[PDB]
Amino acid sequence: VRMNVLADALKSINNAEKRGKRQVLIRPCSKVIVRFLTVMMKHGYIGEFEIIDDHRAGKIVVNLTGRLNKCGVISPRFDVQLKDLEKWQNNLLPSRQFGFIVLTTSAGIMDHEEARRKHTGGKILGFFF
Amino acid sequence: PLAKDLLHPSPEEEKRKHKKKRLVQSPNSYFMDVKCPGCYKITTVFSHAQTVVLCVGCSTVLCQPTGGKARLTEGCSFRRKQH
Amino acid sequence: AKRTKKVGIVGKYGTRYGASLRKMVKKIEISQHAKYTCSFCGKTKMKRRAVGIWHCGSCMKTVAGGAWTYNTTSAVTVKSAIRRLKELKDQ
Amino acid sequence: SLESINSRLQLVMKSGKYVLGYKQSLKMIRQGKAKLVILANNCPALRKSEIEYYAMLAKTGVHHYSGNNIELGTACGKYYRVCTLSIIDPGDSDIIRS
Amino acid sequence: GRMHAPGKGLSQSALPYRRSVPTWLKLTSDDVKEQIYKLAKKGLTPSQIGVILRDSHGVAQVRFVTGNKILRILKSKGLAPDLPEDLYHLIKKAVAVRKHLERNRKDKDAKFRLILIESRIHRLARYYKTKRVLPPNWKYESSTASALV
RNA sequence: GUUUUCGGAACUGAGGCCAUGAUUAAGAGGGACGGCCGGGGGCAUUCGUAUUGCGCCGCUAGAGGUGAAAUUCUUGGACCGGCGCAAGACGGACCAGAGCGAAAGCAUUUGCCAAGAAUGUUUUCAUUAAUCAAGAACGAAAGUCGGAGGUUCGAAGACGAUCAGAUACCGUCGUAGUUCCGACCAUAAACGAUGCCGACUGGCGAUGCGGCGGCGUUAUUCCCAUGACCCGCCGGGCAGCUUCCGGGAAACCAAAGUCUUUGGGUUCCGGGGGGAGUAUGGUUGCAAAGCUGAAACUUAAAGGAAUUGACGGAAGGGCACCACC
RNA sequence: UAAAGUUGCUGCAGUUAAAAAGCUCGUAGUUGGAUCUUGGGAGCGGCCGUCCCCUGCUCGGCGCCGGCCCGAAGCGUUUACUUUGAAAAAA
Repeated sequence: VRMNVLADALKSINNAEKRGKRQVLIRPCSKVIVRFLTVMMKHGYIGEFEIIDDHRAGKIVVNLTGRLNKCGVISPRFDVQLKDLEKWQNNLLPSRQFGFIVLTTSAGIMDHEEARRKHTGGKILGFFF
Repeated sequence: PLAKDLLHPSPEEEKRKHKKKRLVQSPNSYFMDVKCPGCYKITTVFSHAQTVVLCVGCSTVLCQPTGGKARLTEGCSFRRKQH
Repeated sequence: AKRTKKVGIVGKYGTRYGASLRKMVKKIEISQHAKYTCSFCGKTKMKRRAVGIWHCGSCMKTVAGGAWTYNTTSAVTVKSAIRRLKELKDQ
Repeated sequence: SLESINSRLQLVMKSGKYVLGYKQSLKMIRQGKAKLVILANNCPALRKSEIEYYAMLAKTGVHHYSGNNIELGTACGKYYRVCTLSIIDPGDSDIIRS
Repeated sequence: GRMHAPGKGLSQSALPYRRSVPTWLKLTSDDVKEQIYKLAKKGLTPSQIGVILRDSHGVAQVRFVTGNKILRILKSKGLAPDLPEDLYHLIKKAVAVRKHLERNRKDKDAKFRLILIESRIHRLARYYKTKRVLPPNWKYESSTASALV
């Protein structure tokens, strides 16, 4: 069944972006999903998103723009040090200018460049550009 | 059609979407305040009762189960209410 | 322990009489020696006395059954056939 | 119509007061304590007619059972076969209301 | 997506949003709890209790009139059945098949249906074992099961 | 000597107190219940012509079968017409790009037995799940073992033709078999040549079951309510159409898409062509055979899709006395 | 060894080119829904950035009039993960 809940969320908002919809619906809403979309919120990759808290696992209606190229997800959550993060963005991002690898660390959920300030590392969720 | 207002759907079609496929999953069943002419008291029965209920004092059957909505016995008076 | 592999009750014939004959008596040797549930008392005490008769050592009620089995298959279709003709001969 | 009886006997077993066995139940008829008698179909014919005579004088109902005495033990939830049965107190089972 | 069928159906209840008591329900917590007791002493599974309660007395959810659900009310007093009702009705179905399988031993489909029951019985056994509502020495056996209705 | 004030340790008794202790009920699952639905399954039972045989009756010399004939039947009366009886198969037409079932597969009526999807649900349990080495159930036809039965058909074989030859196609007979019961066997182009679970991504008209709503029409009859139609909607079910979604070597594909912008979960499995699913060893089997399964050697291709030609004892048009009539 | 994305973890293919077990059940294995702490404040620059905090319970000195501050020791679900440190033979 639905093993990875973030994965079926990211590919859902990726298909609607390729087709070109204005706002897509995601069936589950976890803590990891909101901490993912808000990473794309700050970089200006999706429009203003809002969730609906029902008395079950929530749903989300994100707002889309024409900016996102792809928001794929890495599976499973691999261990990522700091001596190999540049060995991950070497083969997972288009170029050194744009594109991000969101990764979870003990500080929280943030992109790969934010972790260079805090010098910390952790598991990897996905990536968008 | 790309732009749809998924936030605030229109209630003429919201009643069309499935009970689990609504934006907030809500049932399509209800209750009502029934009374048979074979009595005068007021009871409350489901709309999909799936079991037979008689009145007090063995007066007259109140509903009959079906595959969907419970068939309200004819001649009876009822008033659909909610919470 | 499981003493023999496939030759069951008919391991008493050792190596004699050939595989096939030993095999097709095994389905009969087993059945004729088995104790059945006496349908009159419920106890599993129906034991073949001689060829044809079956004695229940709970009621001492003898039954003229089959030769190796308690009920031959060709007898139970007849009893069901009789039970159907009887009820139609007179309604 | 049998599974109602099978559900009823089960409810008598956990709640009601029942008495298993021919000799024990014949002691219950003769005191006027028993309220229903159950007899398997493979009961001995003299006993079957003896119980029905006794209960006829004690004015006790006899529900002649369908299956045999082996499965009546499994009906009563026991691993020994039973040939007669008497329900002294129905407990909260509506087995005699039918 | 059923687990012993190729059907991928979708048909079940959808509880309403509001988790409060119905505004027309003039029954109290104790009165509901003693209503469950009346069904409990006369014999009725936790599922069927919630049925007849939402048809005659008209409770939305006993979880919303009382702070508990049906089985937790019966286990609190001692009216709860020993082995669970889903395991009960699977056993009640497995012994019904084998009895039919006793006279129809050419019915190869009923043999295939019985293994699907046995697969679902031996799955619910090792689940309830981990939840300790069944003792770890409890093991399902086909011949002896006919007693446990 | 002695108990305690004393620190420490253990145990029993009364309590006071906690905001006194249980997240939600998955467009995850099991289970209950409701009215259904269905060539799903088993047991029994019933019916229908037909076929073949037999009997009687009628009238008669041919009948069969073939491209053409013959083998074969026939005045001992064949074939054909009538009336019956008997036997074993079979379940036409209705019958569908309809349903059901895990797949193989499943169609006279009726009864029984147990099972099931889907829908409906403000019922219950509360993560019980998904995929699965090993292992287990079922598995067409053929083949095998016992019985029972053996109409039609028909491997083998026998003949009659055809033919240069035909131990082949055609024809006449015809054994095992085809049928049932009980045991084996476990393979099929068992094909949708397409693992299962999950999500997402165009519409369109139909269809099948269930549910909801709606003018009217038509049955009950005496209305409501249930049927039959009609108009929509929802669930999932077999499918089709449609297109620059997208992909693909292409044929084609709403999945074979969401694939260098490569990662949802998970089994099985392929590595140029032969040698070869062979040898061998193990192992299952009554056997036939199945499962597991090499190498030596040899070879530069084998293959997939598509295009143009030529070709066809392929089709449809047309034409020529170096073609025919 | 690279070429070899022709051993494919990164990164192969399995409708027809080699190729999904006939089908289902199933144990190890593998993988598993959501759900339990955020925000407010003080410091400064041109609404934001950064520091800081929501730790508890014996022994000695900036001292003060039992009580306050401060330095020092220990305890306060555990692993995975991550960063820091140590420890790490040369060649």
